[PDB]
Amino acid sequence: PFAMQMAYRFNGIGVTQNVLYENQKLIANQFNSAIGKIQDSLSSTASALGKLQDVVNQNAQALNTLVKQLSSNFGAISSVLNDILSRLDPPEAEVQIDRLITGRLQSLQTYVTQQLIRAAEIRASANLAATKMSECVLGQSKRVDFCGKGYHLMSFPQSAPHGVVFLHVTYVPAQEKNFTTAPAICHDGKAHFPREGVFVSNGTHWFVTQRNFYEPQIITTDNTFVSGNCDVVIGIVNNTVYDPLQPELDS
Amino acid sequence: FNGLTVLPPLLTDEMIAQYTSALLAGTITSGWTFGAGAALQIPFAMQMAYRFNGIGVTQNVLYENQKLIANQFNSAIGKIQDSLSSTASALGKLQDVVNQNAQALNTLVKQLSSNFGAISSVLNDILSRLDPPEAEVQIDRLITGRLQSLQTYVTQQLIRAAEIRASANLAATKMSECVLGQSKRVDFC
Amino acid sequence: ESNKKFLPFQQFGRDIADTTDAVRDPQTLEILDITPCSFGGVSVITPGTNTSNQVAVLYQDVNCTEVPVAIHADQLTPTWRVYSTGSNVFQTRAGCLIGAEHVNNSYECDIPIGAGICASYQTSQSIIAYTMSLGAENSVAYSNNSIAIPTNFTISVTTEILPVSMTKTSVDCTMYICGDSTECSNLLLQYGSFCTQLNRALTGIAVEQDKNTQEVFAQVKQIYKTPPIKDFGGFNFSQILPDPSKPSKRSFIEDLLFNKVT
Amino acid sequence: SNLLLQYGSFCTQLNRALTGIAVEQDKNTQEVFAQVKQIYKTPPIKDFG
Ligand SMILES: *[C@@H]1O[C@H](CO)[C@@H](O[C@@H]2O[C@H](CO)[C@@H](O)[C@H](O)[C@H]2NC(C)=O)[C@H](O)[C@H]1NC(C)=O
Ligand SMILES: *[C@@H]1O[C@H](CO)[C@@H](O[C@@H]2O[C@H](CO)[C@@H](O)[C@H](O)[C@H]2NC(C)=O)[C@H](O)[C@H]1NC(C)=O
Ligand SMILES: *[C@@H]1O[C@H](CO)[C@@H](O[C@@H]2O[C@H](CO)[C@@H](O)[C@H](O)[C@H]2NC(C)=O)[C@H](O)[C@H]1NC(C)=O
Ligand SMILES: *[C@@H]1O[C@H](CO)[C@@H](O[C@@H]2O[C@H](CO)[C@@H](O)[C@H](O)[C@H]2NC(C)=O)[C@H](O)[C@H]1NC(C)=O
Ligand SMILES: *[C@@H]1O[C@H](CO)[C@@H](O)[C@H](O)[C@H]1NC(C)=O
Ligand SMILES: *[C@@H]1O[C@H](CO)[C@@H](O)[C@H](O)[C@H]1NC(C)=O
Ligand SMILES: *[C@@H]1O[C@H](CO)[C@@H](O)[C@H](O)[C@H]1NC(C)=O
Ligand SMILES: *[C@@H]1O[C@H](CO)[C@@H](O)[C@H](O)[C@H]1NC(C)=O
Ligand SMILES: *[C@@H]1O[C@H](CO)[C@@H](O)[C@H](O)[C@H]1NC(C)=O
Repeated sequence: PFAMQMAYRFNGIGVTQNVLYENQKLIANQFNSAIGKIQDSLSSTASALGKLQDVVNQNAQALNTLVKQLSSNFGAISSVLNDILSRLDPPEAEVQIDRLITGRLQSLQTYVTQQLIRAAEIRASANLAATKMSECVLGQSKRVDFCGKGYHLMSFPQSAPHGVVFLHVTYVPAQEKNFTTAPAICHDGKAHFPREGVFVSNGTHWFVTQRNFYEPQIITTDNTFVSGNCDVVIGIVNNTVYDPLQPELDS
Repeated sequence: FNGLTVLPPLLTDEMIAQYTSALLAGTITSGWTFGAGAALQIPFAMQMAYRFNGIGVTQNVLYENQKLIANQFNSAIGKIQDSLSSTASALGKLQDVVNQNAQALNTLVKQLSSNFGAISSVLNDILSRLDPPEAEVQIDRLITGRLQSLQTYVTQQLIRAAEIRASANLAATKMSECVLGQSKRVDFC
Repeated sequence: ESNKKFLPFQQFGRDIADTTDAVRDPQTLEILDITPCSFGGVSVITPGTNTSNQVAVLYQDVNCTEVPVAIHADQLTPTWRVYSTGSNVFQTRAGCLIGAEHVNNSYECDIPIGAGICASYQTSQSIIAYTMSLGAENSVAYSNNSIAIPTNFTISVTTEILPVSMTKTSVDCTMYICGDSTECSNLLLQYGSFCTQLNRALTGIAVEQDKNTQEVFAQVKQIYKTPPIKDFGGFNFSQILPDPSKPSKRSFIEDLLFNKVT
Repeated sequence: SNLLLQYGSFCTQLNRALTGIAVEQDKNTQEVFAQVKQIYKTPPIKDFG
């Protein structure tokens, strides 16, 4: 199910999946609105496709130059072959014709060399596009800013004239808040560290929250792991770490 | 001064240094989270615990050794200082680039001192010694040769620039996945 | 006047390019350094003409002490008819910029000029040049016990565009050079394989472009199809999934893309 | 120069190629460095653990 896929890919960026399920409608709406925004961004901004357009122009431009090079004398009496063929005998027309060949050959070699270099550049771009389709569509990539800006969620390919367009769906955290943090907590001399997440405080109590989405949970021995003791960590703060077993083993 | 100009780069070295200062300050105060959204401040110790956890070492390792990692980091930076300030060849890869370009330009300029079969390598000399019907041939040989030299120069520049573009794309990739975040790709960073 | 100490027998000091760089004057045996008359490139800064016709001019790597004394007496190969110098002539490391008003304010680059100077068409509309801003300043409220944690998110769908292939051209070398001329073709035959290796190179390019598209797209073994019902948890995909109604099964966004590049 | 004019656009496409190279180098530095939207600054105090 696609919902569970999205929970997968939320878990893949450090956000516990419950975040997805409890907000499913909200992510759904943001995704739909984002697609609409892509619609309009294309349908209005002409330059959005510059990178493809440029390619076309370059090739077209080169061809034009090539063709125009047939209108140059290169030192010959005329740029038209049949003109010389119809005006001079072979012993003299040979020299003019030779100048035309030398020039046209030089122009053609220049054209081919520019094409070779441009094709190498395009091959570099296509290898990068294949890499992005492999690690970016067919899977979820942890490489920062390689697929999209923000944490990657998924990516959808689309065709385009002589190129490809990826719609990179990425997760970007939005509304942050300051809290007082602390690397560890002294409960009974021990120093409990976060199992996953950080310790935060809203000014009065201490919570352990996951990395990337403020969801505070009461601090529990299931949230933290003990290591060492108080006197070695720099910045450790006193607090109490609730342990689940005691209320059962008291009632 | 044969029409061989060197345009200035768009971003002055000052602006580039400002950029690297920005990336540094973000990496220090905020971590990788300024490469995704807006920079989120976080104590640097806890950042280091983050990035220890990111390589399979439980973070308690960092906190209980914090002084020791701090000293090793400072000593390592000092070692980088000295390694640069003594070894001249450390920057070869940049230096080479410069030389190559400079060298090419020199070759280009030197190519103006060749006859290519003409009576002389100086244009004004021929202009001042022969009438147009005969000076035309000498001048034509000079143009053919100088054009061939210039095309050669431009083609080598195109290839070298493609190589540099490959290197800059790799540098951008490293800044993205290597500064702005922590990379699991072995020996890539 | 120069200080190149010619020894009494030398007459023409020489430059790397074998152009004479100093000369001992034949009448008064004195040395003269010969510096080529100040020259440079002239670049034209224009907002797109479909917006405005007023432009600025950059004289590249030329102190514009020389530019006025050259134009006001008409020492130019440009040889303008309608040219005007203001009091807004401005000096940058890239050269002297004429017709753009120096502005203390700094915005993002619009038209690069170099050395951190960027020009733009901005307001009375006019051409202005400034020192481009690098981005908004922002000090991070860093403290040794303060952490900023997000409380919300945003699913942002960026778009990113990559070339994959390019038009598979092919040049018929012998017809290009020697169009329908047996004589010219016979002359060409003396150059040997100069004309077949070009065809081979271009053929290599073309087959490589087919390889490019193959690699980029044909990464799936089987052709999948989405089920008839679009029950994807509320996410709307009709915008990117192919539409049945259009002759080539191309989705809406694919259609816009194919309508732009042409 | 008049003799050169007979070679057609051999001399303008060189200028175009070199201009392409130069603008590409500006693009290179842009891509490598300008990857941050805002200019951050480290705080006055260097209390980084
Ligand atoms: C910090 O958060 C805690 C828990 O969310 C708050 O403690 C609760 O505060 C409400 C009123 O805001 C009381 O009704 C509850 O009894 C409190 N719970 C406990 C266990 O004491 C605390 O008020 C918050 N402090 C600040 C400054 O926001
Ligand atoms: C956390 O609590 C412990 C004890 O519960 C505090 O340890 C005390 O520290 C002072 C200062 O050195 C000593 O005079 C006391 O004898 C210590 N008490 C014990 C039982 O050893 C510790 O200071 C508290 N942490 C903070 C940050 O206040
Ligand atoms: C998380 O952010 C979303 C939007 O980014 C918030 O959803 C909006 O809530 C306001 C109410 O103030 C509504 O007017 C908007 O229509 C909502 N937008 C959407 C797309 O549904 C949401 O309230 C935020 N959640 C929290 C806990 O702050
Ligand atoms: C998914 O989104 C499309 C639009 O991209 C929806 O199609 C629209 O449907 C409404 C009626 O609900 C019509 O008024 C619009 O004209 C339709 N737009 C287009 C372009 O056809 C579609 O109904 C949505 N489906 C779901 C399940 O959300
Ligand atoms: C955190 O506190 C600093 C203190 O000046 C403040 O500038 C900043 O805006 C605060 N962060 C948030 C998200 O309010
Ligand atoms: C943070 O710095 C303050 C000084 O401003 C100091 O009193 C405090 O002990 C420090 N705490 C940590 C955890 O670094
Ligand atoms: C360009 O000018 C034309 C008027 O000839 C106008 O129709 C068009 O909207 C303009 N384009 C832009 C992008 O402003
Ligand atoms: C231009 O010439 C003036 C003196 O006429 C000098 O002060 C100034 O430094 C020169 N500009 C440059 C870039 O050398
Ligand atoms: C910029 O401001 C300074 C004052 O700080 C002033 O002297 C200078 O003339 C201004 N520049 C322009 C182009 O007006």
